[PDB]
Amino acid sequence: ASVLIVGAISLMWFGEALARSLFSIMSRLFDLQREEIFDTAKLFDIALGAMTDLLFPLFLVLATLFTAAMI
Amino acid sequence: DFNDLLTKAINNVNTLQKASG
Amino acid sequence: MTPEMFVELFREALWMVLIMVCAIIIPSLLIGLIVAIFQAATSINEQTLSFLPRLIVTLLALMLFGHWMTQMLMEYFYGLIERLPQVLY
Amino acid sequence: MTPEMFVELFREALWMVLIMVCAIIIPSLLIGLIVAIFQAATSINEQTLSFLPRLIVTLLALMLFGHWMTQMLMEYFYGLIERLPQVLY
Amino acid sequence: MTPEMFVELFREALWMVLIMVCAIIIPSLLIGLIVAIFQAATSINEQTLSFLPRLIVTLLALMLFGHWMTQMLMEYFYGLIERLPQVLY
Amino acid sequence: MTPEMFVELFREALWMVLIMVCAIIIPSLLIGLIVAIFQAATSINEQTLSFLPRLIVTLLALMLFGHWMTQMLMEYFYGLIERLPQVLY
Amino acid sequence: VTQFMIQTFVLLGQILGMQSSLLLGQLFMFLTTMFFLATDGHLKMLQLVVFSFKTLPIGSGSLNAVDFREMAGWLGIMFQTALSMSLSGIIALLTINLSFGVMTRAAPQLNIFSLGFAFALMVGLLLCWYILAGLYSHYEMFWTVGEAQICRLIRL
Amino acid sequence: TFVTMSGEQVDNPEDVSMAVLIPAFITSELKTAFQIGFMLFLPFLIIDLVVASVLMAMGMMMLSPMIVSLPFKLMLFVLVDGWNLILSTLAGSFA
Amino acid sequence: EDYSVTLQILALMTMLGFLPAMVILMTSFTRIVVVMSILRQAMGLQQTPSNQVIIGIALFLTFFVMSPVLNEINDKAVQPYLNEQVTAREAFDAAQAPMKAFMLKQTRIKDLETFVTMSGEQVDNPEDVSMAVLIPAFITSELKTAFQIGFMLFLPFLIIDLVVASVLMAMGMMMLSPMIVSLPFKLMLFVLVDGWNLILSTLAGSFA
Amino acid sequence: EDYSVTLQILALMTMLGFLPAMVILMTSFTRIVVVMSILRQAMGLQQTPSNQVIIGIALFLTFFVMSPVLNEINDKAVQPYLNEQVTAREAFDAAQAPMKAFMLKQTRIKDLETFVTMSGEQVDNPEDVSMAVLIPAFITSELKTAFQIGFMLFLPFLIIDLVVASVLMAMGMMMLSPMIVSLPFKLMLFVLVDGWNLILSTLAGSFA
Amino acid sequence: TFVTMSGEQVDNPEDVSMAVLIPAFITSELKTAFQIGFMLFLPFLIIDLVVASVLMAMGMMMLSPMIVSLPFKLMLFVLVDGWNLILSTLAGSFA
Repeated sequence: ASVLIVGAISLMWFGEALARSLFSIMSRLFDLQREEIFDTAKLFDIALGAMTDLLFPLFLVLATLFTAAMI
Repeated sequence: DFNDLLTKAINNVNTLQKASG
Repeated sequence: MTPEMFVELFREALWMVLIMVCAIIIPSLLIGLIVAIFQAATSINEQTLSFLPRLIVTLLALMLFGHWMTQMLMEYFYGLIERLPQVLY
Repeated sequence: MTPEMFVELFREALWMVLIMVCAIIIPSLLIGLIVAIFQAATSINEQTLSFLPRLIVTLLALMLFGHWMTQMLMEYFYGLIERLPQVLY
Repeated sequence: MTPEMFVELFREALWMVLIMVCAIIIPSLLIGLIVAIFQAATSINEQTLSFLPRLIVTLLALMLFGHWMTQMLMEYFYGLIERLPQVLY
Repeated sequence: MTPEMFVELFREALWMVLIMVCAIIIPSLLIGLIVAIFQAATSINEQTLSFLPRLIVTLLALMLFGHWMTQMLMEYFYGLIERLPQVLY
Repeated sequence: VTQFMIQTFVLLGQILGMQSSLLLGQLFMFLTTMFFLATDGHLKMLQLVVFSFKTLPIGSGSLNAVDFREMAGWLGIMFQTALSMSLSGIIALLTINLSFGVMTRAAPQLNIFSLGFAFALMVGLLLCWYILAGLYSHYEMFWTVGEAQICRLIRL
Repeated sequence: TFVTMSGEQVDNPEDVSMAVLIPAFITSELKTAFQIGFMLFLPFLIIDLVVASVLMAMGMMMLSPMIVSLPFKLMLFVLVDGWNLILSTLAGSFA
Repeated sequence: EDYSVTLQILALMTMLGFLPAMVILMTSFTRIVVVMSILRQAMGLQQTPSNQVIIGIALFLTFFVMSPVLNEINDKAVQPYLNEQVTAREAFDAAQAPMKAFMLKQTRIKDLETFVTMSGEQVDNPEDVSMAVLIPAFITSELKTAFQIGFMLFLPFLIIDLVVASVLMAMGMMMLSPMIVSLPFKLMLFVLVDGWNLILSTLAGSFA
Repeated sequence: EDYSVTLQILALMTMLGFLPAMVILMTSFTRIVVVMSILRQAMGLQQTPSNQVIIGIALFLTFFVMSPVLNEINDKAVQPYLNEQVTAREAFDAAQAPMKAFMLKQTRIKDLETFVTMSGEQVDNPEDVSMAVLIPAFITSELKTAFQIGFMLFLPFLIIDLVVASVLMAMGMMMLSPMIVSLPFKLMLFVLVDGWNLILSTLAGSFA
Repeated sequence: TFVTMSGEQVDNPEDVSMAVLIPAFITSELKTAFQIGFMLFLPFLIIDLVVASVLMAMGMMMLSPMIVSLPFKLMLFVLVDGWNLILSTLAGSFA
């Protein structure tokens, strides 16, 4: 019961930043140039970049879930 | 070759129409 | 083709999928035991704390072995093309 | 066809899948039971832990019985073909 | 078509499927309950441990009830054909 | 006529199907909770156990509410037919 | 343009149905067709095309590139309008399902699976009853947006 | 609408020309037919929603509701004597 | 030498019969539909946008992006032909060239090499290759390009779905399907960023 | 005594009437179409490439791979016929011979064996068999060959699907559907391997 | 069935009228076709059932067995040489 509450509490502040993280990923992956589309290597680099930029905010929220779970 | 087969056929029809007209 | 060619092809994919999945789930499995013995030491019966360490290590495995896995599958796609004339021979 | 002939065909088809499915799952069933006993012996309960051994063993079972499954299926298809003239009359 | 006859055909159809589905599921439901009881007694939490036994008894049930289910389906079709003059006078 | 009257018709129709689906489902929902709480009390963890009990009551509910649901669909059709003058006027 | 509006309501029907753990587009499609007929939408379109003859003569005049891009941008109009109509209901669908999940999460023996299927669909049908209660106002605003686009095409 | 589109000045409805009355007649009859027809559609849509939700209640998400609803759709039409009910109202609808 | 009026009419009606092929094999229709197919598939909606509006939007999008080439055909070919400045044979060639130039701008060198060797012909300049060989190379490049764009469009929706699933699992509720919760979030993030307008810019401008 | 001009025209007009049958049975069209169909179903996309584009690609491919036999017909049966060098009956035989030879190179002896026995004709050499027997044997061989190639291309996509499902099941998120997440990787692998150019090249090289 | 329906007096089957044989012949062909089809359906059904249960054993209840089963369905038809076996049996079914 406590774990889900703190997650909702975390979504109050961390969720807004997570919403910003999702906003940036969609905006970048939608706005592509002619040079970026025709290069396979550049697509994978942005795929890794969007992947890693997601991890940091997601890890913080899940850590906020883990920390309250032990306590 | 085979591509020119259609071109020759159309030209003959055009020539026959041109002479007839 | 021949029944033996199918088994050769079937095993190679089965060996490939086994290697592809094992590289990622091995680190998560070990971390699960490490969290399990930690919860055995403190006698805490919570079962949701272990999700985060597995998820973090799983992404770490994907980042470390991402190029190797993609290259292995890409070369596997080329390999079937190379052996395609042999089957159709 | 006679209803008894239909049940015969139905039974041998269900027997075919039962033999095939058990030969593949029984190795996974035993491994899952072994891991569960080991977890109980060390007083841990991790649901996701007993997945890597089952997946690998099942893949090994599929590779080992590749020729056996193909032989069983090919002979079963021939058996129905050869049993067809008996039915149509 | 009177509404009373429509409900009678609806009920007899639902009664037939209920009899058939219950006769098949019950052997799997009993085995699944037995394995679940066994797991609780020995305090293990494997999930898919109670899948293969359910599949085996379900397939075995279909083999044993093949004659019974076939006869009832044939009887039901014959009954509706014979009941046709009553439906439309 | 006016679009609002069409909304009232469509809300009325959706209201009826809510009554139809509630009469069928609620008997199955109650049995699902009864079995689930019983398993929780007895520490039984068979997830697929509570399927046939829900199916049995669902089929029984259809047979029990056969007359009422008929009377209701037919009268709804007559209600719309007698409401056609609204459209013509 | 007319197909865009109706299919957007079909979009509204299916998003509610998908969120309702579930043909519901047809229910909205039929009702939206009634809205089109009841509001004399067909008469307005006929008035629009005859007005097109006046302000957009047959001889000199055709759709330019900008008209094609404006008409191609109506997919975003669909999702924005469909989400706007269903945002209140979709939040209601999520919060009750999340509330049901957290409230029954105490005992992992119950779970939801098919039991959750029954609960979700009953509430989803009930929410669609609320959606039909206030759908007419959304249609009126949607028609104004669509009609303005049509006049832009005919340069009226 | 049509007298405005035709651009003719007529003070009363009963003096409109036949050139503008014919398109006005079919346009109105199309609206009437669509409104009458889709109301008949509603009871058959009710059956579809009921059976589909029931099938989804048991987790049978792969069974197509349309084949299951088809026998019941036919029964609803024959129980209400549909082929006589629609024609009687259609005949009485005109004036 | 020039085709007679009767023969020119026959050619005109023939191209009208093949008009659906020219849209889906020579213009940008194939890339737009495939990309829009991915967008519908990426979101939880299966048939919700429906096939009719996607084709209709694709047709209008093609007329937008083909407007430069269509106008170039109009000026170079149609105008001299209408004014009887040039004969029908050269007018047809003057109309074919802008289509060939546009297909070259959307193809790859590797694709052309494969088909020119496949046809078993001799050529040294890509600019004067037969249109019969350019068409298969054009669509092959279009399909590969569309998959690239679709893959990039699929990533953000996969990102959202994985986050929601992880959050639900981390909260302990291993019983709730992530799809139902994730669908509004995918739709909300598709609207508040005005996703379709961004897709229009990266699709219409992708040709240039 | 070659066929009269009126009968020669009547025969040629009949062959144009059966042109769809000749393409779909006596040519390489069927194998390419089936392999493309298997590949499309192998991925998560149901009908994203669309049926008209698939047939359009196959029509160009089947024309290129059969250009050698098409030229051989022209150089041995059409040009001598137009130059008044061969009897019309001889020219028809000269056109049929390369077509029969091509179909024999892509047929299986088991297919010939069963159809020859089915027709009940006493023929030994596998070169003087009738077209009535050769065509069903050829189309049967093309279907079987297409299935083998279709299975070959299907395996890598099956590997991705199993890996994604296994990884998701490792994290305990059994409720998450593997198909939605698997699809972008299926597009990913097919595009960095240059699939479209690769498959059409292999299909072109297959007929040999 | 058709002799009693046609109301004719027939002593032996080998002298029935053509008008009473054509409906009977096509009826028997349809029934015989279904029996042969059921024979061929079983091997592919068994593969589908086998792969569906194996996937369910490993706990993945969301992966569709149809996608996984398809490569094996094709292979079974290949290494058995289906397009020669099926056609030979169909031709041999009239002897």
